[PDB]
Amino acid sequence: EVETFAFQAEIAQLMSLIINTFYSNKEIFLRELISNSSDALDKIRYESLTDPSKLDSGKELHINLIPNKQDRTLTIVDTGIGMTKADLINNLGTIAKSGTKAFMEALQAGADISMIGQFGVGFYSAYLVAEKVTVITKHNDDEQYAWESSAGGSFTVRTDTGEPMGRGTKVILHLKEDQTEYLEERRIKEIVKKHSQFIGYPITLFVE
Ligand SMILES: CN1CCc2c3c(n(-c4ccc(C(N)=O)cc4)c2C1)CC(C)(C)CC3=O
Repeated sequence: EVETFAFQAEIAQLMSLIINTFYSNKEIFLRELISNSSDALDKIRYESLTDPSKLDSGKELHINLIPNKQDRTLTIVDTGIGMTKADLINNLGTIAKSGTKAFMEALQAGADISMIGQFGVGFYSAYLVAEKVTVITKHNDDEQYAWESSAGGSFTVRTDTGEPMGRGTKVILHLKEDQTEYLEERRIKEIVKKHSQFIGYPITLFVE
């Protein structure tokens, strides 16, 4: 079964601002998603120091970037801590409400969209380049789920039927028609070098 939910009003407002504002510096979406992955990998790494069995679902801590021109998707995969159903429906949304209000206030005060990560809502920068975002995730304490939203004020959550991940998150960006530059190897390498050169986990850019 597919469950449909309404985003918190502030989040729906944040997504409309990201989709409708004229802002050419869209490339920052990739550093924001890699930062989310890096924070999830730091979390499972730290948890594993007091409970080694937390790595039974996979010892490798890494990030993969996978472009697919046929499907017009850019996927960011990590073997981080993952997210539970509670994280997907409620917990992260609650945390995001306070950051969204502060970010929207900073934008009115003169800040720019690139500062989104300082408010802990950088995941939503995915909507600068994607018309739809699908998030597949598996946390050690829960089942594999698929979250999805094309904005418009709602999102869906379902148990995932696809290939089992072990542990971690996959963020699938269904790119907008005019944002296919983010499927090009040289363009992705350039962005990772500029904004994500010191991430402490191997970043592998897959080729087509
Ligand atoms: C600090 N941020 C707060 C808000 C937030 C959100 C989402 N993440 C999020 C995205 C990816 C990962 C990851 N790669 O493990 C973790 C959290 C975050 C993190 C996704 C989500 C689909 C649950 C939506 C969301 O609000």
